[PDB]
Amino acid sequence: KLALKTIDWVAFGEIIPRNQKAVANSLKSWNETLTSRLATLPEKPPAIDWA
Amino acid sequence: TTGRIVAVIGAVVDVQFDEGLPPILNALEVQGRETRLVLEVAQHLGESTVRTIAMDGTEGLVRGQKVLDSGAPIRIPVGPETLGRIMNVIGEPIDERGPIKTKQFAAIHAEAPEFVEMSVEQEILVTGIKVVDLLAPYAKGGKIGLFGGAGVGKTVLIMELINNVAKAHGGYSVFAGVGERTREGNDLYHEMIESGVINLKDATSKVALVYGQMNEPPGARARVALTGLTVAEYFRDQEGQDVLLFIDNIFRFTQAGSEVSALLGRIPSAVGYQPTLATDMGTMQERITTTKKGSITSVQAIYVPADDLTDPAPATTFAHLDATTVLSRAIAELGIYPAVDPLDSTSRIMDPNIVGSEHYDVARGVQKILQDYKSLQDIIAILGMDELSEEDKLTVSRARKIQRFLSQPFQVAEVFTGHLGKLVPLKETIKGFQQILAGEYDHLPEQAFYMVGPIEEAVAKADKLAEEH
Amino acid sequence: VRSSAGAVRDAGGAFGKREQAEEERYFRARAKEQLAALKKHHENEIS
Amino acid sequence: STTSEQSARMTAMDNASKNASEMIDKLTLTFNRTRQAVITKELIEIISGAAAL
Amino acid sequence: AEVSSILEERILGADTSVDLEETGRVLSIGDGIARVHGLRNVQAEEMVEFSSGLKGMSLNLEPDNVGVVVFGNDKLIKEGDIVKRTGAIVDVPVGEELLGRVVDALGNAIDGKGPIGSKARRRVGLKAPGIIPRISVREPMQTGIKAVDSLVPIGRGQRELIIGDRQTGKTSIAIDTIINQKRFNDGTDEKKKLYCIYVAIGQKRSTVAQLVKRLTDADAMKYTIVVSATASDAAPLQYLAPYSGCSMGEYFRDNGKHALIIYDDLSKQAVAYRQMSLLLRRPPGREAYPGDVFYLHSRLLERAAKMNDAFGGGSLTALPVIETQAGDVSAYIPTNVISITDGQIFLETELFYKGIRPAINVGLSVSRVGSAAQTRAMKQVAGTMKLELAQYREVAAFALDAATQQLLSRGVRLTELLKQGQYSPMAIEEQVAVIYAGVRGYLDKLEPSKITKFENAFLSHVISQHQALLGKIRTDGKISEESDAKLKEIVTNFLAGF
Repeated sequence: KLALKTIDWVAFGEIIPRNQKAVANSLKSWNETLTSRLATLPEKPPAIDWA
Repeated sequence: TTGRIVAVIGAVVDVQFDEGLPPILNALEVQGRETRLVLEVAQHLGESTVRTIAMDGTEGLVRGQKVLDSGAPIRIPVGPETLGRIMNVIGEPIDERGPIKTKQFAAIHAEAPEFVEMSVEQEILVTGIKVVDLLAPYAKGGKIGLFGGAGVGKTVLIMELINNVAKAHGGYSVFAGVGERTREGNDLYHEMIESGVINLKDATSKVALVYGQMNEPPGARARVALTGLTVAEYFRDQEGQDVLLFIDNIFRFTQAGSEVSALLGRIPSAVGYQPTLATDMGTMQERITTTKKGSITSVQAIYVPADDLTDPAPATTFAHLDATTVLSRAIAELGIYPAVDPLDSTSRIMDPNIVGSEHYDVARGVQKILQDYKSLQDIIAILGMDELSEEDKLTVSRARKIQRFLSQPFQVAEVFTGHLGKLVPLKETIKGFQQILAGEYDHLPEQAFYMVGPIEEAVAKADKLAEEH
Repeated sequence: VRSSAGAVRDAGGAFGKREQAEEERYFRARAKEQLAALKKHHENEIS
Repeated sequence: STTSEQSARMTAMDNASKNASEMIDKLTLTFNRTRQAVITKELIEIISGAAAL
Repeated sequence: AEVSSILEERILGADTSVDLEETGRVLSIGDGIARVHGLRNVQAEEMVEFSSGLKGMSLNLEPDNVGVVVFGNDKLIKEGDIVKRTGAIVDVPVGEELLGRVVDALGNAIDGKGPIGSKARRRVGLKAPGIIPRISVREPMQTGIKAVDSLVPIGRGQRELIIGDRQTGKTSIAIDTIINQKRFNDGTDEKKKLYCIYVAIGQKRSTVAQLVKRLTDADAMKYTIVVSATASDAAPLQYLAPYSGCSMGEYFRDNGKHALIIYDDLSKQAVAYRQMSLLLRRPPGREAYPGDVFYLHSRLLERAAKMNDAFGGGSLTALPVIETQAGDVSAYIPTNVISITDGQIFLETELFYKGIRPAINVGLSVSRVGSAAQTRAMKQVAGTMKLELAQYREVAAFALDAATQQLLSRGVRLTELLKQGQYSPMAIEEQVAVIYAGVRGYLDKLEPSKITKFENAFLSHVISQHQALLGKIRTDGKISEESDAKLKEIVTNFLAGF
């Protein structure tokens, strides 16, 4: 299901023109929050004891 | 004689005798207990009743239980067979190694030596600790105190002394743990087994242990000191030999005495202490003495409740000691270990005619410089160091170097510091402090002197600090 | 009730910590200077 | 500058000494109250123990 | 339908046997203390029972009457009542059947959920283990707080003390310790599983309910017992709850397992004991506490031992909680318990409000075990951290040269590193990673207000990308050279990428 391509960040920050850093930092932060959320959620929904 | 429990209140048991009463301080044995419960008579209440303090838990006692009168005070086994063992207040062994097979039993209550038996000779006992040897030197046959609150180094210092003096001491030794953590008792047992003073195979043990730890009811804590003292007294007299006697703490004896006084019907004294505090402590500390027949070197750890040196218990204990080393928390916070306070420690032999004029002058110079430093610290709190007379900065620098140089690494505090223990001969300590005062080191930085042995080690540490600068 | 020497650092209030720091910073500086001089002397005395 | 600085240091030290004096007065009052309270507390403890036998 | 059936199932099995029992008449009942007359063979601190099914303990054996303390309410006992001796010293149920159950000081289920299936009973007043059974403290007790696991470590068999003022975060430390043990209890090896016991003394029932629901949310009642003697429970119950809980933990340590007990507070057991002693007419002492107020605690905290391998190898850690008044550690009960326990953890309100939470005062907090009972990685890193904070605390009161400026910078970075949230204990390897990053000059570039952001993001990144490295550190239990090189490259990459 999930296999996310790895990233280099110091490399990533080399490719933002000064006029575009204001969106690059926001994208970084949004990635951070979403990754923390994904880590928060469990690998599976827990089972149910129907019987 | 046979009597009969008639009341049980806490640790105090009232026993009624139909035949003749037993004298005060006698030991009585309760009949019907799986273990051995021994009560000690403390009062005659009239109407044939006697009040007693139980040397064990009074749980499961029934009004009416028969009691036997041994006819003598608590008699403990004494002799060379107690060495390497452990004991209760009542002398039964608690090392799970079998009965103590002696021919002599000694009662734990005895009169103190009379005035015509006192030795009046003093000679320094070199312990290998810089602060102790310099400012408050000990003495063979003298009673030493180690005051200080909780967490300042009393137990570590006493263990260090056992490591140094006891290991290389020909005579015997005794350790009476009074009302201290049982963890520490086990740790000491195993450390002694490892070192070799306690030999479980041969009959070459050099230490006899007595334990009355803080899980015991007050009756047992108030008497384990007397049990250890009895073992030491026998080794002093019959063996006719030098003895050491370590106690930790001798404040739990007083405190345990205070936990039953209110139930024995006595009005309390100054601060919830028994009215008989000074007399009860004197009748014990007066048997720990170097008579002309033997010689006991007594080291005592004395808890000071809440660092208050004016509390009645330590305040009274002060008068029974030749040397004192008042460990201080304000110095242990600084990291100077042992935290012995150089200005609040004293010794009787600290006179120019007993130690020498060089030793005495060095000690007094150190104390004076430290007191001047204390006086200056008030000014530095307002001016600042930058505004002191160029002579004062010299005093402050010397004082800080001397403050650090009194710190020393013990062989038993390897776990905490990670350093290696150093033993500093007395001449080296005198030389080090005389040089530090004379100014022969006013260029090395302060930290070079922190936790080192002789002064040359401080020079080497400074050299290393400079090289990796 | 009186006052005694070395009481400002016995209370341990604000003045006590302030004085302790005013002392420690100064003597760290002087220790650094003395260590530099010690290194210089070491190097200059090898030969 | 040095003249003005010395004048200002004299004034500042005088004011600091005055403030320390006011604080000493207040703390002496508090100390006396606390000393009396401690005497009373210890004495009442002794009395209660004596009467509770 | 079946509701009444199961109702009958209870009657079907009853207690037919009526025996000839010794008795006594209540001469005088008032304030919770009865003075029975009779009971000529009643033992000391034995359990007796009243005509209404209410229990009590025969504490005073005077020649003319027996002073009994009632384990419950007192309005139902009249004069001329009947007290029957049960012929058994006070004892409580013990066993794994109690895990996950809230029970009162006497081992009665308090949350409904049926009865306790305990097959064994243990006497509350049992002597502590001797000198020979014990063995020096070896394993580490993982608390989950960085500042406790790093600077004031706790072993298994140690007796730490959490001492502070009201509302500084003591129960929070206790709950974090309880919750952290979930990772070990879920695993397979039984040498790490630690069963937790929480004795709640004098706390209002609402607080204990909040605590129990908090443990349930973290799924931590699988292995927790809660012995609640709340404020409305007669003093003879708040006096005895610590001993009941300590017996429930003595069972575990005597059966080769490991237990953790948390008395909370002991300063309220002291008050309950004082009330009992004053209502039995025993003379008061200092601050009105009885003379036997040190004994009360020393006999209780001396049962937290670390048995050697001949006696099972089990252990029982204790974390008593004391409450000082305006930081007056010099008070009576605080000093007693400080001189009883091994370590201490000083929480200070000045640190709580200055932003340092947990408020642990690392300057004064101590732990005798220290070196021992610490994992090798933590031992390696926390040592340098301890030295750095020790140096920082000296020059801190102000705020020039490069060396001391960087010293203050490092000290502050480490300080903001040690902060933490609530009920989020960390695995030891994660703590090692964070402390290593902080102490190896890496964070010295960052601002000190952003260190929390780093800590959090770094944890989230490592827990997923580099789970293998954390597993390596945990399994091998040290920062090997290859592990150190990895840690180095991960931190160097992450710092720039943030």
